[PDB]
Amino acid sequence: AVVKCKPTSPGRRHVVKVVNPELHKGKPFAPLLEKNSKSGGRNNNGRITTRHIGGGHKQAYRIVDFKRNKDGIPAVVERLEYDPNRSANIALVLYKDGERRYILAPKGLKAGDQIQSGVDAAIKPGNTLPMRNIPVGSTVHNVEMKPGKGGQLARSAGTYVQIVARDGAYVTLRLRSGEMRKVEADCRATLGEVGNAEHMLRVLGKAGAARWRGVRPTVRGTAMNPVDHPHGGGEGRNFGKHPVTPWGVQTKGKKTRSNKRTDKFIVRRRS
Amino acid sequence: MKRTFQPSVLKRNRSHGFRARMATKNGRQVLARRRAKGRARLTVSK
Amino acid sequence: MIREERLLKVLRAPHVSEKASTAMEKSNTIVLKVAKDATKAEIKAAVQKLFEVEVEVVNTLVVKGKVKRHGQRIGRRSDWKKAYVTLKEGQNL
RNA sequence: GCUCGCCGGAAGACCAAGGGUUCCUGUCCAACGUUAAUCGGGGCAGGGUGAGUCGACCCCUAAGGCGAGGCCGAAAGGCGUAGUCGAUGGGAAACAGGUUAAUAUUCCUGUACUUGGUGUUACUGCGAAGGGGGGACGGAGAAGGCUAUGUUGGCCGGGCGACGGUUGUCCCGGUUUAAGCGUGUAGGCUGGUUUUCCAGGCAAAUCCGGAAAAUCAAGGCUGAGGCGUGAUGACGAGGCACUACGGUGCUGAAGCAACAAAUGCCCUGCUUCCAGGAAAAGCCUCUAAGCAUCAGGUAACAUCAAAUCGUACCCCAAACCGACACAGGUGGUCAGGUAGAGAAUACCAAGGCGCUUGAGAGAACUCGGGUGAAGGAACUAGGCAAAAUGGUGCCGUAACUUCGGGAGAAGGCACGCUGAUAUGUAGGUGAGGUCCCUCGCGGAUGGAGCUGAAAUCAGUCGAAGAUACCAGCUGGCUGCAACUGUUUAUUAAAAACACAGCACUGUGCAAACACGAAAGUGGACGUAUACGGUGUGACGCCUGCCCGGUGCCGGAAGGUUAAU
RNA sequence: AGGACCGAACCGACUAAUGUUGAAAAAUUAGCGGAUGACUUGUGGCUGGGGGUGAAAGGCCAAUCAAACCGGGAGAUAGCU
Ligand SMILES: [Mg+2]
Ligand SMILES: [Mg+2]
Ligand SMILES: [Mg+2]
Ligand SMILES: [Mg+2]
Ligand SMILES: [Mg+2]
Ligand SMILES: [Mg+2]
Ligand SMILES: [Mg+2]
Ligand SMILES: [Mg+2]
Ligand SMILES: [Mg+2]
Ligand SMILES: [Mg+2]
Ligand SMILES: [Mg+2]
Ligand SMILES: [Mg+2]
Ligand SMILES: [Mg+2]
Ligand SMILES: [Mg+2]
Ligand SMILES: [Mg+2]
Ligand SMILES: [Mg+2]
Ligand SMILES: [Mg+2]
Ligand SMILES: [Mg+2]
Ligand SMILES: [Mg+2]
Ligand SMILES: [Mg+2]
Ligand SMILES: [Mg+2]
Ligand SMILES: [Mg+2]
Ligand SMILES: [Mg+2]
Ligand SMILES: [Mg+2]
Ligand SMILES: [Mg+2]
Ligand SMILES: [Mg+2]
Ligand SMILES: [Mg+2]
Ligand SMILES: [Mg+2]
Ligand SMILES: [Mg+2]
Ligand SMILES: [Mg+2]
Ligand SMILES: [Mg+2]
Ligand SMILES: [Mg+2]
Ligand SMILES: [Mg+2]
Ligand SMILES: [Mg+2]
Ligand SMILES: [Mg+2]
Ligand SMILES: [Mg+2]
Ligand SMILES: [Mg+2]
Ligand SMILES: [Mg+2]
Ligand SMILES: [Mg+2]
Ligand SMILES: [Mg+2]
Ligand SMILES: [Mg+2]
Ligand SMILES: [Mg+2]
Ligand SMILES: [Mg+2]
Ligand SMILES: [Mg+2]
Ligand SMILES: [Mg+2]
Ligand SMILES: [Mg+2]
Ligand SMILES: [Mg+2]
Ligand SMILES: [Mg+2]
Ligand SMILES: [Mg+2]
Ligand SMILES: [Mg+2]
Ligand SMILES: [Mg+2]
Ligand SMILES: [Mg+2]
Ligand SMILES: [Mg+2]
Ligand SMILES: [Mg+2]
Repeated sequence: AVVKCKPTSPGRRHVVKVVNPELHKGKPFAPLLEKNSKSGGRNNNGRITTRHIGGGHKQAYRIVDFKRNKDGIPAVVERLEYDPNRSANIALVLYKDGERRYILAPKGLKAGDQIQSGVDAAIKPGNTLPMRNIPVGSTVHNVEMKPGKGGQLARSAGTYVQIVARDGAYVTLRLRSGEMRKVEADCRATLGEVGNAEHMLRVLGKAGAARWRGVRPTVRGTAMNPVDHPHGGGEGRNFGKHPVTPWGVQTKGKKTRSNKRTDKFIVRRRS
Repeated sequence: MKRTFQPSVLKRNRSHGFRARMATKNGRQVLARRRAKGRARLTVSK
Repeated sequence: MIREERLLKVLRAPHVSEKASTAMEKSNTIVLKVAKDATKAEIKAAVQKLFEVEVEVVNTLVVKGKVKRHGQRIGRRSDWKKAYVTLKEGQNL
């Protein structure tokens, strides 16, 4: 539920919270937890390689099952959980054999719902099948790009993919980007949309709220000296250049895709 | 006012001690030079 | 079992002081200068063999040598080890 | 030595870091010490640091480091797997009293505890490089229950007062005791037990997870404190006796209760929120290969062991970082009284100090302060500086507003002490007694005693009762930036930067992009509700015209045009 | 509840005076801002010089910064003093 905060202080006036009362209030399932310590956007040379990453809250990594390989064995949804590592919620599912796993929580999935994977699975949300066994027209998510590799497409809160055509070895997918893309029909997909579609409606409301998420400030190129950025310099606010990245590449329309290897599988670019 | 030298023996030995010098070829050259000069103390270790 | 050769090296001297004297009279404890690498086991073994007494317990400490000047020239005395050796009641040394 | 003054959330006490003998004693006063120095952190000599339990080492891991093979790279090297290191974190166990010139949870006294080795005896499925449990975790808030601790009373010892009074509802002091062991309470969590079965936990598993029965519903885990014991002990005001007059030796009363009470403990709890909150070992448990009436396990008892290194001293500082015995800097712990909301502030206690030149004098001028006739911003670039306001309760409070605010708007009234209400109230606490009682650290009742606001009425002193210290000046118009933040360490704190929000744009995942001859790594264990870049900068109303130039995107008839 | 309010510790540095061969190569005194957070602090770690890091001041990178420091090329060169 999307709830506007009352303006009892300047930092609250514009806050809009997304409050889901279904989410488990307790601690997560400890056998499926790992540490993921933070990078500060620094690589193994110790250099910043992505700017604007630092701090924020500590977060345990939940091992989420993107492969959905455990075919034939039904699973019941025990609870939905908050996952700090991603926009989607996750669902703790219990298999009949007593194995527990986390899956991306589809829209509509609730505690008590059954799910199953494999060719024989029913066409209902949460069920994972090879896309050759999914009816053309189906909305799916957590789609594999290579058979066996695990879901890579449509994992973010509220996302999904339509299977729009099948032709031999390949299905064609409409991605959220709008790209039409071919993928092997043996690639698995989970039925339905990723849940937590309200995710996008949150309004952080204050500087600090972005800092909690580990986002450090962006200094505009034009606020700098020439030595620091192509945009830097000027007495007063000047500009008088084509906008570029800090490394001098044009940043307003110039295309940067360069992958001849995967061009064959793009039917139509997002445009 | 806080001045630049804030001593820590652990940091001293890690940054400049004998074993740090021995760990790299450039560090070993430091030791070679200081032996050639005939320093009484090769490193901060002693 | 420590060898008799080793035992013959570990005790270096009795240590003479007011504190050592009070230790002997008050608490039946002899204070020795011992070899710097001597353990409590060796000091006990050595005192029992060489002085023919019964030792209750050994306490030890390392005394750090004093820095000194001998005509504007810095030197340093050696670290040495001191053993407070408590004898059993009745034993005399 | 007696007075005086200063600090007392420190200028006291204990540490870590850092230093390294500065510690104690004797001796010396050249140099050092901003003066003298008989003194010293100075010279010289001697002494002094005692551990199974404190800490390190050690076992365990974090960030990160190194890294057999490996992958990559003109060489040097880079990265990284298995590993192996790496605390600032996890992991066994000791307390009180006494003692030295100088150490003490280390010595001594008393009383404990931990882990491990051997052996003996009894009983017995043991076994890991593997599985599972546990260890194991956030912010905020709220209360209960406690204790540390304090206050008063009682008790004991002492006192009867340099000047009016002081045998009392009077004065001073003391009234302390640990770990451990026993007990299991306020509180917190959780249904329990047995049976059968099973696509999971790489194999196996009796363990964990799952399923289905049956039966029982109180069983377990956890837990401050209290009580008991420890303790017929220790300590103890003081007295008495020596003094080598600094101090030693001897003996020893009371040793209770009530009330208040933490920021400490119960509490790694509970409630709640979103930003969703280490790891690994010790520990517990399960089996595998293996071992078989053996090894090994469990228990009891005995015995042995628990090494090594640190331990002095300073430590908000004359001992560390600042060239100095330097108005500087430096993390943790301890937290008495009166007043007070308080760790503010004032005065004090314990304790510690008077800051290593003094003595006079009482000019100008400078510094730091106090007061000021009449006037009251006339000063000045500018009310700069100063003066002023300043508490609590109650009343009262405009435009405007995003409905929160604005607001402590503005402004007004009260305020001490005494008595009464009421020999101390409302409230809090709660003894005895009485009854019940799964008979206890229980329940009910009961109110003694203790503590104790706030108000009203009456009176009363002063110029003045928020009396000191402490402690908002207020209002009106307007530019800029929405806001809290950030910044030129050392002349700029701002209107600059950032910011939530907005938009454009790139990016289909071996993503774009970035670091990098490369391997790789970050982006991300993310996947278009995502990520990067750019500009704008809350919110409200909005965001027009121009695609020639220069970019970017797309096209392809023709011109021109490289290597070859 | 809160980048909420008043206010110590703690973090800072707006104004003034002093000081300027200082007590101090940036402080003191009186006032001042933040004070549950985009907070602050201890210990350890990582980023390296056309490089880092930068809520961006050309700021900071050991009292040094429009290219650190140390050594070397090196007795650079100096139509200048
Ligand atoms: Mg960014
Ligand atoms: Mg932005
Ligand atoms: Mg600028
Ligand atoms: Mg440029
Ligand atoms: Mg201009
Ligand atoms: Mg122009
Ligand atoms: Mg002993
Ligand atoms: Mg020792
Ligand atoms: Mg005083
Ligand atoms: Mg000396
Ligand atoms: Mg001394
Ligand atoms: Mg003289
Ligand atoms: Mg002199
Ligand atoms: Mg001396
Ligand atoms: Mg190699
Ligand atoms: Mg490596
Ligand atoms: Mg490692
Ligand atoms: Mg290790
Ligand atoms: Mg540690
Ligand atoms: Mg001492
Ligand atoms: Mg008490
Ligand atoms: Mg507090
Ligand atoms: Mg000490
Ligand atoms: Mg002085
Ligand atoms: Mg000083
Ligand atoms: Mg401090
Ligand atoms: Mg004070
Ligand atoms: Mg005068
Ligand atoms: Mg004057
Ligand atoms: Mg005045
Ligand atoms: Mg006047
Ligand atoms: Mg007047
Ligand atoms: Mg007037
Ligand atoms: Mg005027
Ligand atoms: Mg004038
Ligand atoms: Mg002023
Ligand atoms: Mg004033
Ligand atoms: Mg009254
Ligand atoms: Mg104007
Ligand atoms: Mg502003
Ligand atoms: Mg400045
Ligand atoms: Mg300034
Ligand atoms: Mg990738
Ligand atoms: Mg702007
Ligand atoms: Mg605030
Ligand atoms: Mg600053
Ligand atoms: Mg100040
Ligand atoms: Mg404020
Ligand atoms: Mg404040
Ligand atoms: Mg500039
Ligand atoms: Mg500098
Ligand atoms: Mg240059
Ligand atoms: Mg040359
Ligand atoms: Mg020259």
